[PDB]
Amino acid sequence: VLTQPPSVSGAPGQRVTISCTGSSSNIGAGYYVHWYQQHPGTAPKLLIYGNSNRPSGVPDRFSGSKSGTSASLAITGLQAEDEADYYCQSYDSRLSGWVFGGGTKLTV
Amino acid sequence: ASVYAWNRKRISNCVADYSVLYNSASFSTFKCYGVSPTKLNDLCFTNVYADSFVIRGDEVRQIAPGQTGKIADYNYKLPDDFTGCVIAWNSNNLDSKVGGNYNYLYRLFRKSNLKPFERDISTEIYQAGSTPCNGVEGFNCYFPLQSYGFQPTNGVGYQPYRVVVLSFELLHAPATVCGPKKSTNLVKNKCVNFNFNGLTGTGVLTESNKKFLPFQQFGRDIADTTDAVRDPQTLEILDITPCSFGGV
Amino acid sequence: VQLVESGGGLVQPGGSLRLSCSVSGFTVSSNYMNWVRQAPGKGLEWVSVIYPGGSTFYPDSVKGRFTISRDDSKNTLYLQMNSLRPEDTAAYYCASSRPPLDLDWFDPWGQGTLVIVS
Amino acid sequence: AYTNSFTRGVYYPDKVFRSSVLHSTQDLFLPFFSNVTWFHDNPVLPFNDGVYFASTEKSNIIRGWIFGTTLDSKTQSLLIVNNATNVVIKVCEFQFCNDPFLGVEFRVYSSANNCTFEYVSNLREFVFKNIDGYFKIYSKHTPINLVRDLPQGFSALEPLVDLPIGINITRFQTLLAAAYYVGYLQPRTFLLKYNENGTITDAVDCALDPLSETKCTLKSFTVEKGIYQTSNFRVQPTESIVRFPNITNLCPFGEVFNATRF
Ligand SMILES: *[C@@H]1O[C@H](CO)[C@@H](O[C@@H]2O[C@H](CO)[C@@H](O)[C@H](O)[C@H]2NC(C)=O)[C@H](O)[C@H]1NC(C)=O
Ligand SMILES: *[C@@H]1O[C@H](CO)[C@@H](O)[C@H](O)[C@H]1NC(C)=O
Ligand SMILES: *[C@@H]1O[C@H](CO)[C@@H](O)[C@H](O)[C@H]1NC(C)=O
Ligand SMILES: *[C@@H]1O[C@H](CO)[C@@H](O)[C@H](O)[C@H]1NC(C)=O
Ligand SMILES: *[C@@H]1O[C@H](CO)[C@@H](O)[C@H](O)[C@H]1NC(C)=O
Ligand SMILES: *[C@@H]1O[C@H](CO)[C@@H](O)[C@H](O)[C@H]1NC(C)=O
Ligand SMILES: *[C@@H]1O[C@H](CO)[C@@H](O)[C@H](O)[C@H]1NC(C)=O
Ligand SMILES: *[C@@H]1O[C@H](CO)[C@@H](O)[C@H](O)[C@H]1NC(C)=O
Repeated sequence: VLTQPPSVSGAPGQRVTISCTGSSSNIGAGYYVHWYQQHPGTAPKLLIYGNSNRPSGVPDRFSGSKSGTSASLAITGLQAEDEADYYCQSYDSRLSGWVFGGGTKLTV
Repeated sequence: ASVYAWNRKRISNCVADYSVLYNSASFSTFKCYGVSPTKLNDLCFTNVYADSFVIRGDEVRQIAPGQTGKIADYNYKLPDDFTGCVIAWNSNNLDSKVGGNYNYLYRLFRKSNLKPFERDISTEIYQAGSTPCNGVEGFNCYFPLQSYGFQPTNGVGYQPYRVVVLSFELLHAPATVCGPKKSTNLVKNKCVNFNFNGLTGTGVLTESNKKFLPFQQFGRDIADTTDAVRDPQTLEILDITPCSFGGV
Repeated sequence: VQLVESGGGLVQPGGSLRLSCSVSGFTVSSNYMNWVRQAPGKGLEWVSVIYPGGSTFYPDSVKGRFTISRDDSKNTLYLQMNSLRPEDTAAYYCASSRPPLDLDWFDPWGQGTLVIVS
Repeated sequence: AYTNSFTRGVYYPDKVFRSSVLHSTQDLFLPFFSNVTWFHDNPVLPFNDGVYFASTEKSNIIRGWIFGTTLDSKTQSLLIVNNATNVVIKVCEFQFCNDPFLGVEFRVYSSANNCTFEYVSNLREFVFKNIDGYFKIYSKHTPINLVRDLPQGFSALEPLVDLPIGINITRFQTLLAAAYYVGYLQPRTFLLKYNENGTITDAVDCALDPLSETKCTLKSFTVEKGIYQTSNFRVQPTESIVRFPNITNLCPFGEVFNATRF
């Protein structure tokens, strides 16, 4: 399991990001970091797929970059759309697991 | 070729110099199934099929009998009794492009798994649901193939690797593909254990004064005993004299 | 498309559940499918990976216990958990259709199945 | 038309040197004095154990052959084209014309898919046989001093190639851009007379007559004065006679099927 920060706190408006350091087979989690904006009490909803890429419906906040054994899940223009629980996933060791990191409950 | 559309070359009627492939260090994977990697030169087969494709590092483990996954099940499936050796090497500095090299594609979606050495190259838009796609992408309408984003900044697991699988097929046939053959120095005027092509025995070899016809490989006397051979290399005719023996 | 999970809830310890993971839009037979479990305060680990050809990979979470499946006739998946370990107290997730040069790995998630397994 | 094959059609059974010895061997050979067909057309002909071919062309009109079974792309077939200085031997799933020929241009087949093998390297004689996967071709080129005949001389055909191709040859057809002869081989035993230089100088067809039969028994090319036992006469059966007793005491099936009450 990749080392993810326990929590993210802030009020909306200040530029912020959710860094996630985890080798996950290296390759910045294989550019395979599945970032999900999980609502509190609701099933996880993927925010950005293919970390550098923005999936359909991704907010203007949506951003993502991976370096070496580390990742940078960024949301720009902190607004109400950001307050959610975040989850990152990658293949287990070097497999096709789609295992999950530490999880980031971003709470405002 | 793309792994979804691998290029099968049939190797036949030739000398398979496996010692070069075995001895060199250019390969990162060399998994031989049914044969010994150091005895490959001595195994003669009817057909050798060279399956050339590119897969990702994490998928090299999938190029084997019994493996599963998006490539193993929907792109390139090997039989459980596959005979041959799988050879692959890291090609990061050859295929990757700065903006991403997307010229290599693999099949991700298929109605069913491939048969051994089955090559399915259809480009019909895959209908995942019950709504006909009619050439239009949308909900439950996904293209069955996807490209690889091969880039020089990708991690090793996402770097391209070039894989060549040499499939060994033995059919009810003469078996025309074999490795190089061993040869030794000629010893004259001494008892040796000799093997000239398929003619074996023990005896003393001397220069012959016999003249063979251009197509005759060995001489035989009136008692079906070999008494002369042509040297397979230098076209010298050699007489075979039995080793001296007798009662004491 | 709509994926509604069913069968989750309260079941006595040790048993098996023939839960069903309904899916609409994309007839669930020929997409690379994955099933994962995620307890409260816990993360989602791929309990099973139902390859569309038929192959199933259960890397970490599930261990010989849970079977991922689909009902071909109704285009709705079935989420078998049987012989659940006391460790199986968790919720289910069963959606995998990646896209809408890319990666496209485990994009969507359905309504989910919440199960209390003591 | 037919002619007398005389003593033609012998070839070296194997690649073995023999000096001043009479060697007895059984193989597929063209019978001595066999009845062989004289062709002046090119129909499809059957191929049994093997085919003997000879031609006496001065313009080299006949320069190819078709061998196979279906000859229609359903199965593998062998196509040989000898133009000028380059002979092409090819085994492919050929789709042949219903009346194949060569021009003076190549119109032999309309397609030649899934090729498996390729090799490039007066009176002309050839033997074509496919034994255990090897297609063996023998040839000889000699002077000709007859205008419309098959000289009553003797030459042994030498091995040329041994293509390791798993081909079933049951029918064949010639390829032409002249006259040629086609005969068939049979599994007879021949006594081959080798010279001191390893060549074949004469031969006896062991089934030709009682005198030739005697030669094989003594394994000599000269038969001395006397009486020799050469064979064993056996009268063969002409019919098959099987007999069993009169069929009597038949089973009362009528009492059950034709019963008055069921
Ligand atoms: C029952 O009777 C019928 C006819 O009365 C039999 O059929 C005859 O069988 C005989 C052989 O026994 C033939 O020679 C006749 O030509 C048949 N005629 C007809 C019209 O079928 C029948 O075989 C009888 N049952 C048994 C068991 O013999
Ligand atoms: C075998 O190789 C040697 C190498 O010098 C060459 O001299 C010889 O001619 C070759 N043999 C044949 C039969 O060509
Ligand atoms: C060929 O066969 C015919 C009849 O079938 C026969 O009359 C003729 O003599 C035969 N030819 C030879 C050379 O015996
Ligand atoms: C004979 O045919 C082959 C192929 O059919 C061709 O390559 C060759 O050049 C031809 N011969 C000549 C003398 O051109
Ligand atoms: C090509 O030849 C092989 C055998 O050499 C055969 O198995 C295969 O079916 C052939 N392909 C076609 C399209 O006929
Ligand atoms: C020869 O033909 C038979 C049937 O006609 C077939 O079973 C066999 O495999 C064929 N073999 C070759 C080498 O053509
Ligand atoms: C046999 O070969 C020798 C060459 O050493 C030659 O002198 C002799 O005349 C030949 N004899 C025949 C019958 O060809
Ligand atoms: C069989 O029938 C024949 C008349 O066809 C008769 O002569 C003979 O005796 C019968 N056999 C027996 C064993 O009665």
